[PDB]
Amino acid sequence: SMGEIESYCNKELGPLPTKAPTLSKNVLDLFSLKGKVASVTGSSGGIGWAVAEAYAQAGADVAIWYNSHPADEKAEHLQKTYGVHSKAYKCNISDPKSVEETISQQEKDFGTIDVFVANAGVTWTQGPEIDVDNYDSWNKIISVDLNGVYYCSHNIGKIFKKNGKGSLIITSSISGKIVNIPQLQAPYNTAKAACTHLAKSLAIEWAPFARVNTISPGYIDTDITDFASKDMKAKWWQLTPLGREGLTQELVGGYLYLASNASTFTTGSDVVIDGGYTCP
Amino acid sequence: SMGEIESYCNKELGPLPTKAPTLSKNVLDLFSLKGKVASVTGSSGGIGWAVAEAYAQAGADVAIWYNSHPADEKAEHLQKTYGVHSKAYKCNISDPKSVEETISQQEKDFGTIDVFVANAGVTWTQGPEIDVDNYDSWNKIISVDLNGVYYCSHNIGKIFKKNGKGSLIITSSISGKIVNIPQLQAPYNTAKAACTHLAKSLAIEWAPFARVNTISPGYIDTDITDFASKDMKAKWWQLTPLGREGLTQELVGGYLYLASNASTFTTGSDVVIDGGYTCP
Amino acid sequence: SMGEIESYCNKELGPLPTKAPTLSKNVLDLFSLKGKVASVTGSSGGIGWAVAEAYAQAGADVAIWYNSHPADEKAEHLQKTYGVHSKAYKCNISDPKSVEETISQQEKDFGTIDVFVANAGVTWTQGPEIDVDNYDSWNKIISVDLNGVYYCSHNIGKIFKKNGKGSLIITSSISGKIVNIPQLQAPYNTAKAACTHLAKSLAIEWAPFARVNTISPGYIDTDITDFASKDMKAKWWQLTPLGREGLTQELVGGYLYLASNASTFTTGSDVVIDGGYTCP
Amino acid sequence: SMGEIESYCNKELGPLPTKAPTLSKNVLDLFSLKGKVASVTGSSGGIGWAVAEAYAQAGADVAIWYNSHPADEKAEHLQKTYGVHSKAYKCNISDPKSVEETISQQEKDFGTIDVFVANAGVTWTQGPEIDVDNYDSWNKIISVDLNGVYYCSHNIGKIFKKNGKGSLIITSSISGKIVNIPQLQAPYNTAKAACTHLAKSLAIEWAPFARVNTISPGYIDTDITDFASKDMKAKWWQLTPLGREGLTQELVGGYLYLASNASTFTTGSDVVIDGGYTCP
Ligand SMILES: NC(=O)C1=CN([C@@H]2O[C@H](COP(=O)(O)OP(=O)(O)OC[C@H]3O[C@@H](n4cnc5c(N)ncnc54)[C@H](OP(=O)(O)O)[C@@H]3O)[C@@H](O)[C@H]2O)C=CC1
Ligand SMILES: NC(=O)C1=CN([C@@H]2O[C@H](COP(=O)(O)OP(=O)(O)OC[C@H]3O[C@@H](n4cnc5c(N)ncnc54)[C@H](OP(=O)(O)O)[C@@H]3O)[C@@H](O)[C@H]2O)C=CC1
Ligand SMILES: NC(=O)C1=CN([C@@H]2O[C@H](COP(=O)(O)OP(=O)(O)OC[C@H]3O[C@@H](n4cnc5c(N)ncnc54)[C@H](OP(=O)(O)O)[C@@H]3O)[C@@H](O)[C@H]2O)C=CC1
Ligand SMILES: NC(=O)C1=CN([C@@H]2O[C@H](COP(=O)(O)OP(=O)(O)OC[C@H]3O[C@@H](n4cnc5c(N)ncnc54)[C@H](OP(=O)(O)O)[C@@H]3O)[C@@H](O)[C@H]2O)C=CC1
Repeated sequence: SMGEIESYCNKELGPLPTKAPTLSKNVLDLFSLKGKVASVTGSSGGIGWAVAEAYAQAGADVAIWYNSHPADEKAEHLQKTYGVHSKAYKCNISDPKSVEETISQQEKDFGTIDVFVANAGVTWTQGPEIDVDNYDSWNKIISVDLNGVYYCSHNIGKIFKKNGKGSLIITSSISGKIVNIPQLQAPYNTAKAACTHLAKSLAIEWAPFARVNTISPGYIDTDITDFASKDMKAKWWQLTPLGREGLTQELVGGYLYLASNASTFTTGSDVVIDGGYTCP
Repeated sequence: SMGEIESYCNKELGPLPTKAPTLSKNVLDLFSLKGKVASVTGSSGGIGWAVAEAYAQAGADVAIWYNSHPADEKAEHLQKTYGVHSKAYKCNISDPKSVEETISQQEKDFGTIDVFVANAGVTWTQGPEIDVDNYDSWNKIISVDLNGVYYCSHNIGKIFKKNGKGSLIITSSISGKIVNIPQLQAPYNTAKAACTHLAKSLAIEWAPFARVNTISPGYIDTDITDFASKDMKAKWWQLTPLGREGLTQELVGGYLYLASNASTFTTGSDVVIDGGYTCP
Repeated sequence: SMGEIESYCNKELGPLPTKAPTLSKNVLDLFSLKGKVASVTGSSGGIGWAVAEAYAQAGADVAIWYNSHPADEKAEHLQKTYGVHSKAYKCNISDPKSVEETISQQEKDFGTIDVFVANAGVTWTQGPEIDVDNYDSWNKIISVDLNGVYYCSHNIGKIFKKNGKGSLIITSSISGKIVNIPQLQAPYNTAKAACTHLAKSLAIEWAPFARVNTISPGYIDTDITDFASKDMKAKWWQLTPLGREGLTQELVGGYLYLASNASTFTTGSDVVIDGGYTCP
Repeated sequence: SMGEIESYCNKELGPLPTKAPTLSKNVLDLFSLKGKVASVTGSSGGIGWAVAEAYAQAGADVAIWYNSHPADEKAEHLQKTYGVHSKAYKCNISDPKSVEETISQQEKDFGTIDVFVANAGVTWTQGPEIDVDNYDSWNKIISVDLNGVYYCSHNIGKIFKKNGKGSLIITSSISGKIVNIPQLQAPYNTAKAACTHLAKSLAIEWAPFARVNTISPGYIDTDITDFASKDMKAKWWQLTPLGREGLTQELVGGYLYLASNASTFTTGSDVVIDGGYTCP
């Protein structure tokens, strides 16, 4: 440590400045995932399936994840339609040994993992916490929506570090930045705020070998909000600047942006896709 | 619900607008805690003891909490020095039954609780997470620094709702807004970001009967940072606009502001006390 | 520059660490303004008058400012009621020469200025900008609500630097963080966001000799919102977690917190007093 | 307004919910600008030229803007290399009549404008403001970096409203979120914070007919930072989690994301591209 500029963030970067990547000079080539492997949790569900198919369209091999709804059909659909390799894996994301085994098997099956999306999650549907005295509900939210994200993150970081490259995207929510109304869901908001700032924290720790970012969707038309009444959804619309819920196909551009070489200087960022909801 | 303005936030507010409290005409009297009971977790430690003593100086009865460092002498010091009632209580904040029993016993011993400070916490000192396997350290941080805060909140909210009044303050950190460097501590930062947004979420849910806010300190000269080498602290000072660490006496004004009638329109807020650290 | 820790923020701090202030060990003494001089712009108006009187109650001499409504009566009320020195000054805050002359005269009249509140401001009342083609309205908002704040700031910083001490508070708004609805007021929101981050920027530049912070009120019952219809105010109430507008007397605790020795480690912070409005 | 869900944000949306657009089934086609016209201010300079060329690569006709550095050869380069229409225009962005005339002439020359990037800007290089008297430098920053951005926005909004579609991107900066060190530049930071919140405010006002977003770059290797000594840049690198400055090619993916149908539910958002700078 003489004659070196040492990072205040992370000395594993080595002597500063680090070298910039060599990129295509054409912007469209930056979004290609040809030659890359993506792994997407919760891809039996609405957002995860849309992201999985978009990544296959961009050229990636795709590992699909499910728990209570088998998705082998879905992996086979990607193989037949786009000619990529795709396989589906069953895993309860709450079980850290299962997450480790699943990610290790995917590395064997596909050779490596270049892009990881920690997307699986569940809602809180029980109203104000003051009336919920059984902590099982709190524990469930924290276990699936925070611990499960961390188990995925801890395991994939080791692969990214071994290979010297990677992009991790965590699906957070506008709930990590604001307090949803009129449905009261403090435990879910808490878990999502934790996810957003876990991502920023890992962006510093992993900077020598990977990027880490969040996508924070607003209200998207999937089954996850099927608990909402029609008067509840109407109030969401009234408070959304664009005046509606979004579709899953309006998220896939952002997931591909973060996954690909279009975003090689983007890390620790929270890409909000919410029709303006967090602005008013 | 005809001819009433209903809240989009919490319809338990009743017909809108709600009504403001009467307040002392002298600004200094707004800060008084005469006639009030405060309960401060982690008040065998640095910040918690300073807050407990400040609250006694402002006239409050004070319940003190400890775990590994018995604090009966601190409670006796408050009685002898300020003439308030004080008693110290042992509780592992990770144990939800013990938290419930301790808060119930304090309500019975003191009659009520008007002000609650969820302040107890532990640091992460293991360095970058990628090398910290099995999940015992992660679980310890989440258990004490998030679950313990939620156990306290769930229980005190019931007392505030029964009484129709209360102020809850959660000690978060600048680590809830930024990523500390060079000491890498993703799990701690994650827990504190969760704390900050749990407070905002509870501010909506408890609005008919209580206010909820956080204090986010920067680097304060206590023991929680004694893992810090001379060169690590020097870097903190270089990045702090005021050029130094803070004293616990520089926090107590903000804890008194939030606890008292000085802040009756303040809820869901994060009062940052950090020498400017989060600005660069 | 050998054998000194030099700040990365501001080398005028001198060798690090800077020295902590010597404070009272009693929390209530920290809020005293005895022996100090405060100057409050817009103190013919609602918020500024409440703050001026609170500072006099805390022991400060107070310089009052007006433009279209003379406030000599108000200064005399402070002298007769609290026994402090108080004088009122006429100044169009849009005129930089007038601001400089006013602040220079106050320094002569009172000896020094210890606390400055840049509070004067006007609303935008003309609806969506797309239909306002005369830039006079934009220029007015920027001139009074941003340039005027900067003219005050630039002048008072020179006094604070000469004396080595000072606290500057800028009245911003929740409009600096969110987008008000349903009244569309982009130019005012823009000016207030500028004020909030001007304060953070000056906190770094002035750190050797002064603190700089904002108060960001939510909806407060003053004349400034008298353009609002009753259906407009009802929607504000529906979106405010506490369910109502605030009173000016619910702000004065925060202004005294920031003005006094209760906040000597607080700089570059934005103290939000909004009934929770910015949370949902 | 009976039997219609009215917006609380902008009742010009009409009865809610609004309806989503049809989108290409292939994610890569979402990023195409074939058939579209883009207008990019400051595209004689570093970032602006990179964005203009990227938009031509994606198929757009491009209007180029310059002030002191004539750029007809850049426009001819886009025509010869990509087969798009391109023309360069001279305009002092501080002059509102000239901005209006330039945007009107581009609408006539190209037929319409679909994508507008308000990117032109100048730095503050005077150091701490306290020593910079008279207000000419402050006025220059506000005039170019805020007023000029507003003049562009006011005019293009009229075209977007007439056509019922459009995407406006404002180039802000990390300086809109944090306070740069060690180079002290409060007026620039103030202008960029204003830009970021002007964009959010316009996102609500323009929601029936356009999206509005910002790109906030960190330190990018262009000429705008040539005032920077070797030791100043070294400190920037030490505080940047990725350990380096970014390339303009690392920004164009984000500008294409926001300009195109990849982001039809994205409005009021701030896409930060900073190597992690705003996270510590
Ligand atoms: N839709 C929206 O409005 C928003 C959603 N989000 C987030 O988006 C992500 C996807 O949610 P979305 O697609 O909307 O809802 P879905 O319910 O459609 O998808 C949920 C997914 O999570 C998986 N999952 C649930 N629990 C577990 C578990 N214990 N172990 C493993 N996988 C599990 C499900 O797998 P299976 O069905 O096979 O059990 C399914 O694939 C979630 O993190 C959600 O919080 C964030 C913001 C807004
Ligand atoms: N720079 C700083 O000092 C900063 C601190 N903070 C936060 O401030 C709060 C106080 O920390 P500080 O006073 O600095 O550190 P201390 O270590 O001095 O105080 C720690 C306190 O937490 C209590 N505690 C620890 N574990 C448990 C447990 N399992 N159950 C119950 N109580 C427990 C300790 O009790 P005992 O000693 O009796 O076991 C002690 O009272 C913490 O939340 C910390 O994260 C935030 C920002 C900055
Ligand atoms: N009330 C609210 O809901 C909120 C208000 N604010 C901010 O609070 C501050 C005070 O506003 P408030 O008290 O509510 O409204 P008032 O209209 O009651 O007070 C306005 C004050 O500004 C002064 N002023 C206006 N223009 C000028 C000028 N050109 N030169 C000098 N002084 C001038 C007026 O002086 P005179 O009357 O003598 O001309 C008056 O003292 C403003 O910055 C406002 O933006 C922020 C958030 C919420
Ligand atoms: N690190 C960086 O480079 C960062 C830059 N930014 C922002 O990016 C944008 C581009 O800056 P960059 O490309 O880096 O710097 P350049 O100096 O390379 O580009 C400056 C551009 O602004 C134009 N311009 C300057 N003054 C005027 C004016 N009065 N009227 C019209 N056009 C004008 C110049 O035109 P001409 O040369 O023809 O006069 C040139 O096209 C700016 O808004 C800057 O604040 C934000 C974050 C980081």
